[PDB]
Order: sequence, then C-alpha cells, then structure tokens
Amino acid sequence: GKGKPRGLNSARKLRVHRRNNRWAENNYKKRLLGTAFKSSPFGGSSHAKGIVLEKLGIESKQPNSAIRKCVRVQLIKNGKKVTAFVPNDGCLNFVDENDEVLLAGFGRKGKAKGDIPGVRFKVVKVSGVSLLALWKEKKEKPRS
Amino acid sequence: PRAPRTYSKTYSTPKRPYESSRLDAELKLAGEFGLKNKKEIYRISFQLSKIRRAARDLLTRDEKDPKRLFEGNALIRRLVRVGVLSEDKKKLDYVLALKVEDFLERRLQTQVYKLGLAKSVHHARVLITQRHIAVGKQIVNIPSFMVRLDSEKHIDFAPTSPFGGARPGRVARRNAARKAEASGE
Amino acid sequence: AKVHGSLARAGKVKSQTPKVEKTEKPKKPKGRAYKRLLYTRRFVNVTLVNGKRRMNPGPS
Amino acid sequence: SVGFGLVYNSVAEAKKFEPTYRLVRYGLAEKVEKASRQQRKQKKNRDKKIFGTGKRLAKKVARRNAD
RNA sequence: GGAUAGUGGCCUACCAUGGUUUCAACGGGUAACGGGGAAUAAGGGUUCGAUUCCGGAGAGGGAGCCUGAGAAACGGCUACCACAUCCAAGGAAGGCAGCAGGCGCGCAAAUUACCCAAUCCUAAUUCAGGGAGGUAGUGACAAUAAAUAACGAUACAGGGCCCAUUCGGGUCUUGUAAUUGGAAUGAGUACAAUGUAAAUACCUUAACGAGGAACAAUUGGAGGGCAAGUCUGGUGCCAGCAGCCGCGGUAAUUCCAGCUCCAAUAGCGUAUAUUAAAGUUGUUGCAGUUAAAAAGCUCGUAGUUGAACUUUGGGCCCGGUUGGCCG
RNA sequence: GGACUUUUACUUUGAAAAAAUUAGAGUGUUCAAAGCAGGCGUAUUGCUCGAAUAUAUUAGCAUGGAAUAAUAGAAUAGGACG
Ligand SMILES: [Mg+2]
Ligand SMILES: [Mg+2]
Ligand SMILES: [Mg+2]
Ligand SMILES: [Mg+2]
Ligand SMILES: [Mg+2]
Ligand SMILES: [Mg+2]
Ligand SMILES: [Mg+2]
Ligand SMILES: [Mg+2]
Ligand SMILES: [Mg+2]
Ligand SMILES: [Mg+2]
Ligand SMILES: [Mg+2]
Ligand SMILES: [Mg+2]
Ligand SMILES: [Mg+2]
Ligand SMILES: [Mg+2]
Ligand SMILES: [Mg+2]
Ligand SMILES: [Mg+2]
Ligand SMILES: [Mg+2]
Ligand SMILES: [Mg+2]
Ligand SMILES: [Mg+2]
Ligand SMILES: [Mg+2]
Ligand SMILES: [Mg+2]
Ligand SMILES: [Mg+2]
Ligand SMILES: [Mg+2]
Ligand SMILES: [Mg+2]
Ligand SMILES: [Mg+2]
Ligand SMILES: [Mg+2]
Ligand SMILES: [Mg+2]
Repeated sequence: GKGKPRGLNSARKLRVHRRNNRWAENNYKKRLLGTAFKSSPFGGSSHAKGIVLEKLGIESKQPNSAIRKCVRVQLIKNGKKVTAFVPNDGCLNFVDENDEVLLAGFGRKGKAKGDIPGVRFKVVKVSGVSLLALWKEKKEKPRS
Repeated sequence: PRAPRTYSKTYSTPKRPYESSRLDAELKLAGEFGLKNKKEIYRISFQLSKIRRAARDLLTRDEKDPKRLFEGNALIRRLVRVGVLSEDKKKLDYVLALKVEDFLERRLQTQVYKLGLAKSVHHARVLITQRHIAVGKQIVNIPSFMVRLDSEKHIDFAPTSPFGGARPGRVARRNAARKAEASGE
Repeated sequence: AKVHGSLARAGKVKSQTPKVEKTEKPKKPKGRAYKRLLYTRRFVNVTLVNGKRRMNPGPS
Repeated sequence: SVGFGLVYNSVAEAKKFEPTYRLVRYGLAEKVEKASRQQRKQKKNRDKKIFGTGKRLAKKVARRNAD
C-alpha cells in the first residue's frame, strides 16, 4: 500500500506527518515564519511611502536593450532603502531628488518584474498626486 | 451595539472571462428583452442556479420524504404562481430542467410588450420607468418586476399619465400655451 | 550591472510625437440603447460574410 | 396615504395622555423652549463647584476686591 | 491550626517523598483574547474572526485600599515609576482603550452639531438625569433597485416575394440616415401638506424643468493566453511596452498617438493577502528504477497492525406503512 | 426494599439544547436587499391567520442494537453450583 499508515488509530501519525510535509510548501512556510515582517521592505502592507534619493537609470536585462528609469527610495516607516521604477514614458521628469513618493509592489510576490534586475517595486504617487494623473494632464504637481 | 441590518448580493459572475459563444448568447438575450446590463442576465442565472441546486438536493432525498414533500411542493407552487414552471410538468424534475428565458419572459417590461402597449421592449422600458402603467392603481417602475400570473389581468396604463387619461402633461400643455398665446390673444 | 547610465533622453518619444487632437463625433448612447445598437449591429441587420464575419477590418 | 389616529373621551384626557410635542403641534400647549443641552449641562457643571447658597462667596469674593 | 463568605498548599507548623513526561512533559514562538461566526460552493478540505451577541481582561505602568450587598473600581482614594499642567517659586492640581475633537504614527479610518420623541436604564422615582441610545452631518466600507432615451414621416439602397416578355420600385420592413415630426420624463428647481422633538431627505404633489453648446459615461484592452485592426501618422534596441511568452535596431498586428473596434458599466484599474484552480500537502487522493525523493546493512523500543473457531438453523403468533385491483 | 453485578469501542434514538448568522415556510416592502409583517369588513365604535421547520458533528446524559473489534474467566483447581 506504499507509505501512509491506514489503521483506524493512526490519526496522530497522519496529522503530524501533514505538519511536517507542509513545511516544504513554500507559501505556508513564508506565512508561518513571518518572513512577511522580518524580511521584506514593506511591513506586509500593500504599499509604503518613502523619500527619493538618487535618480538611477538601470540598463535592462537580455535579450533586451534600454535604460529603465528608476528612483532610490528610503521608506519612511522603515528607513530601509529600496530602489523602485518610475513607470510610463516621461514620469522620471515628474519625480526629482528629495521627494516623497508612494511605492507599490510589482505583482510577483517580491521578484523583480521583467528585464529590470533588482527593482521589485513601482511608483504610484509623487508629492501626493498620483503618477498617472500628471503623466496624462489631469492634476498638476503640488507647490513644493 | 444594535442589530445588524443583514444583506446578500443577487448575482453570480461567469467563471470564464472572454468566451465569444456565451458572450453572443448573452448579447442576444439582452437585445431581445431590452436589457442594459449583462448583470441583468447574471442575476437571473444565479437565481436559477440556487433554485436548481435546491432541486438537486431535494431529489437526492427519499421519494415522499417529509422535507422533500413540504419544501418541494412549496418551491413548485412558488414557481407556477409567477408563470415560470409549466403546469404540465410540475414535480421539481422539470425545475431541474427549466432555463433563463422562462424567467426572462415573465418580467414586467416583457409582459407590457407581449400584450400590446409597446410594439417595442424598449418602449416598455421607457414607459414603465416613466411612472406609467400599474397593477391596481399601484404604479410600478421596475423593468424586472416579474408579473405574477393571475395579475397579468391588471397590466393597463395608469390612472395618472396620458394613455390612461388624467392630463396631457407639461410638454403638451406648454404647446397649448404656445397656441393660446400665438393664434390669438 | 550598470546603474548610472544616461537619463537625458527621458520622455523622448511622447514629447516628440505630433499632438493630433481628437475629432468631434456623434455622442454614442449610454446604457441599454447602446446594448441595442450593439445587438442590431452585431446580429439583426448583419454586415459582411466574406468567408466569416469581421468585427474591425480596415482596407480589407 | 396611511397613518394612525386616536380620540380621547374628554379634552382633559388628551392634555394628560399625549406627548406634549403633539400638544405643541396641535395648538394646545406652547413649547417652553429653553437653553441648549450643552448650555444647561455647562450651567449645572459650573453650579456644582459651589457649596451652599452662594451669596456668602459672592460677598467673600466681594471682600476680595479690597486687598 | 490559621485565614476566607466558603472548599483547598490558600497560608503556616510537623512529617513524608512525591507530582508531569515521546499518548510530546517542561521550555520557546504567537504580527494569540476565546466562542456564536466569516470568505471559498462536487465532496473531503483551506483560510479567517480586533469588530453590533455571549464570556473574559484593562482603564499610562505597578501595587495598595476606603466605602459598600457587590469594586482590589481608576470619569474613587493612597504610594512609587513614567508622563505632564498651574504658580506670585510659598504651593496646587491631571489620567479620552467614554463622546466628539487635537497631535503623533502611518498604506489605512468621519462633526468639537440636535434630542430624550423611540428603544431601555437609574433614583426618593408618572415628571428629574442619561454623548447609554436615537437624528442629522461626514461617508463609491460592503449590499438592493437601475436614467443617460422611446416613436413617426421621409431622400434614395435593399433583401422578401407575385410577375420577369425586359422597364421594375411596391407595402410586408431590415435598417444606413450629414433635411424634418410632434410626443414622454426625473436628474435638478420649487407653493403645499406629509415627515420629524425640531429640522433634513424619502413617498405624495402646484408653477418650472432635453434637442446635440446636451441634463453630453466611465475604466481598461485590441500579437498571444484573450473578446477587438496586420488601418494612417510618430519613434528607430532610443523613448517605452510586457503578470508570463514576448515586442522596439525605418514599411512596429504590442511603444507615442488618430480613427475604428472589443469587454465590463456608476463603476472599472492597480498593489497586498487569501480561497478556488491544486490530485503541486494528496483521510478521500500525490510521487519516489532512470525527472525531486527507499537509511550501506541487520537488531529493536515506543507507535500503528495483527489467521481462523464458541446460538447457526427450523417452527408459530401479533400488530404497523406504503402499494396493487376493486370504491 | 434487600442482595450482587467483567470492563469497553461502534451504532441507533432521544433528551438538554441563546438570539442574530445559515438553510428553509409564509406575507406581493411598487420590484429587489431587506422587514416580520399583515389580512380583512359593517372602514360612526371590529373581525382575523401569523411571528414555523431544519442544523446544532467532538464530549457529558438518556434509550434500543449485540454484527464487527478488544477485554475478563477454571490448570499447583485457592474453580462452579446448593
Ligand atoms: Mg528540504
Ligand atoms: Mg526569457
Ligand atoms: Mg518603527
Ligand atoms: Mg406625476
Ligand atoms: Mg495579543
Ligand atoms: Mg484565532
Ligand atoms: Mg472575537
Ligand atoms: Mg491587534
Ligand atoms: Mg485601579
Ligand atoms: Mg475617562
Ligand atoms: Mg467605569
Ligand atoms: Mg506669594
Ligand atoms: Mg475619545
Ligand atoms: Mg477608507
Ligand atoms: Mg427625561
Ligand atoms: Mg451625504
Ligand atoms: Mg450624464
Ligand atoms: Mg477609451
Ligand atoms: Mg482574438
Ligand atoms: Mg504603425
Ligand atoms: Mg494602438
Ligand atoms: Mg506531484
Ligand atoms: Mg534521482
Ligand atoms: Mg535501499
Ligand atoms: Mg535509526
Ligand atoms: Mg480477527
Ligand atoms: Mg433462533
């Protein structure tokens, strides 16, 4: 009958064994150990706000050739420095150094997006008025 | 610290996203019954789904099981009373069957058409929603009221409104103001 | 790898594409009447049947 | 239209069986309208910090006007 | 014995040497209050519950206690620690995890308003009090219903069809319209009464209120998965797209746009989580010769497991529920 | 009332079983989410149906079952009966 015990009393061996082999289950592990809070730039939260340091242009990966415009951001609640990407054509023009931006993840549970090595987070809101609105031309950038 | 005014939603939502066959079918149903939302189809599909489920459940029971009998014939008489279930086929076995169009064909904006008063399911929509027609003198403005069977005999126009006599309205009588101010003094 | 590449070219293509403004058009119905125009257009009066049925062809 | 109604055996039997806001609404008893809730509350809370009739302290704080 | 309201290592004297433990003690973690419950629909499961109900614990931290039937209470007191206010420098005072409301913190959360009219509570008590609770404001938290148009005439085009020797446009309308037609209605506006403690809105309802300058629908997408272009203009491995496979180095089905089109629709997108997909946690139900995976070997303790056999058979009675063919 | 009784597992049926939630009956909140209402006449003096049913699994309890699984007995007879 290969493996598992089948008796009517073997309940313990079975549930215990389940715990054990649950530990190889990635998602379970991470949820249990709490990598969520220990590791990870964000607290576990959806997003987090930080401040703009350097404006970096990362050369993309292969087989691709370009210059992915990015921003060095130091999380406010955290102090953790982390480099994010400024999406859409232009937009890097919108941000500037020493600014206060809202950062979101890149939908992969961590893991950098595409041809952009390292960058695990994108930008959403500079000076509190949303990238998109500006990049179109709805809102306009706050005073200072 | 009070009591929780309870609620629940009324529409399920199709598990596959972009299937041309289903989408076209849906579309045709909308364009034929004068619907604006695919949600109007979804809502019905969900009602149908919960009923059909209750049916399967009561069938797995034993024939002439107390619960099966009571609840079964309760659902059944419920279904016939609004002209969905066929009085011919009338022992849940056919509510297992059934379909959407049965429910669709029984809505107020449908009945308002299937007996004159429309010449257009859209004319039905507009009129109904425009405070015309009623059951008794009880005006109804819900394109999906679902006409109860022995009340089909009460879908006339309103004691208010034109078409049922009360006053031409405000646009017409504004034209009467135009006439009484133009062609004379 | 390289992180400090140029940045000058930021926002190049958008900023250099000729802004051609929209063209004033018939207000399409908003709601059920739209689903109706869709119904008649898709099915009732029908369009081409050149082999099958095309939903958005240019110089076809 | 649908509502509710009652009729009292005498005219005295309504003016003592009815909410006097209804008596107000009808035309029987005028509303002795007063200081706001917060106002009245505030007045009682001021009045709490005084033990006795008062005149004693008004005059002892009137003796205070001297030195 | 003592103490308690009272049992009790609750405490104290003397005496003994016991008590839990792989059937997992003790210890550690908990981004841990427990439960009713919640989310996910083949079933079994997985996940979650600070939060309207119940039970518990605290009132910045600790302890201590008065009063009392009941408190180790904090909108009670006392002391200490941490905060922190007032001063005339002698001194005196505070405890919003009550309602608002303010700073802070942040991804993340509303008015320093009205009332006892209701639901209920307390007192000496029909009345007084009640930020309990109710009203309104704030409020795309989630949820229900569902406007943004309905119908004619008409300019050719047609497919129907009787006829076709050959004019064809005739009355059954599919409708594309770059002329027109009178109709209807709440969105808003606003007497009136209704509503209400008072007001507000809602349901009602006078006088107003639709013709494209609206009273004017959005949010994404159109190479694939995946529903909708191989149209035109821009760019030229740049700028950018792209969850994934992949696009861009001059005719780009993907980028910047215009046109057209698709899907969903007062809502649509994104990020984080979680459930389904998942028979990739496998009791149901996984896999392990070569893809991940049988300990080099045998002993063997806990654990799971363990052949067959001991009143089987025959006979009689009673009384219930459906169903047959009669009614 | 007196006198003694091998211990179990399983299963059956019932009792004890807060409300809201849930499943589900009834009533046309104009429909729906909901609510637990309402319905009728002589509508100038009043008649009336309601406000169900289900679940509530482990344990404690109470009852029927005696298959399937264990347990106990009489060999140094210190057996069984009266
Ligand atoms: Mg490992
Ligand atoms: Mg690759
Ligand atoms: Mg910190
Ligand atoms: Mg009217
Ligand atoms: Mg905790
Ligand atoms: Mg928990
Ligand atoms: Mg809880
Ligand atoms: Mg917490
Ligand atoms: Mg205390
Ligand atoms: Mg306080
Ligand atoms: Mg208190
Ligand atoms: Mg002094
Ligand atoms: Mg507060
Ligand atoms: Mg919010
Ligand atoms: Mg009072
Ligand atoms: Mg509001
Ligand atoms: Mg509009
Ligand atoms: Mg668009
Ligand atoms: Mg396609
Ligand atoms: Mg092109
Ligand atoms: Mg394009
Ligand atoms: Mg596998
Ligand atoms: Mg191998
Ligand atoms: Mg081996
Ligand atoms: Mg070993
Ligand atoms: Mg055996
Ligand atoms: Mg026998």
